[PDB]
Formats: sequence, C-alpha cells, structure tokens
Amino acid sequence: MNPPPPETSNPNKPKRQTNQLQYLLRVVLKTLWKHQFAWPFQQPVDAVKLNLPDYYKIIKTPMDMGTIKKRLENNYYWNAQECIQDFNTMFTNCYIYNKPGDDIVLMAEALEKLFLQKINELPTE
Ligand SMILES: O=c1cc(-c2ccc(O)c(O)c2)oc2c(O)c(O)ccc12
Repeated sequence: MNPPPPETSNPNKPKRQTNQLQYLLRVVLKTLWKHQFAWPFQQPVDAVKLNLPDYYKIIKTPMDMGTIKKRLENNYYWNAQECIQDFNTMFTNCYIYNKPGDDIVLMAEALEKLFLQKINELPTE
C-alpha cells in the first residue's frame, strides 16, 4: 500500500530562491533527468504497481526526483543544501531497500557519481 507522497508545498514553511537552487533545477536535476538510468527515480515508488509491498515498511523517508523537481519549481527549499539532502536521501533509500550488485543499485551508483560531479562546483551568490 502507498503512503501519500512527500509534500511539494507547505504554506507556513519559508521559501527562498538562490542562484544555487536555480542551478540545481536548470542544470543538475534537468541533466540527471535525461540519463539512461534516471527512469526509476522520476516519480515516487509505487509499491502496488511495482509489487514491492515491503518498500514503505523499510523506507520511512521516501524521496524521488519528481518530488525534488516540484519542490524546486515551487521555491520550496530554503537553500541548496536542503535540496542536496533530498538527492542524498533518494540515493541512500535505494541502497537501503536493496543490496549491492542489484540492477537498480548500479543505476543509483551511476547517478550519484554524476550528481556529485555536477554539485562539486556551484555558482556563487
Ligand atoms: O529501490 C527500488 C527497488 C526496486 C526493485 C524492483 C524489483 C525488484 O525485484 C527489486 O528487488 C527491487 O525497484 C525500484 C523502482 O522500479 C523505482 O522506480 C525506484 C526504486 C526502486
């Protein structure tokens, strides 16, 4: 069964736009999105569709790039570090739910390397 997906708006949470957050959307997310391994990570895990009834029994902080994209578009984040933490949660969820050597883990490992490559240098404010 599926829990509600992570929020992408929250009226009482303070919003912010920075050069780094704009970069995280325009270059980091939108480039990763096009990678041949991006497809599993473009939407919340649908445990009913994918037949993973234990996914949310194991993963208590779900995250995916579709949620991240919507948060960036909505200026949901205060700073770039908050957004980077969501990417890191997404990758670690994959490693936690699975095991070394699985096809999905190989995909996450490749995407994490590309992600780190792109966040190594960010614009200045
Ligand atoms: O973490 C994941 C794990 C799996 C997965 C699927 C079938 C299996 O037999 C298995 O052992 C693991 O599938 C995913 C997926 O399809 C996504 O879109 C995003 C994340 C995952």
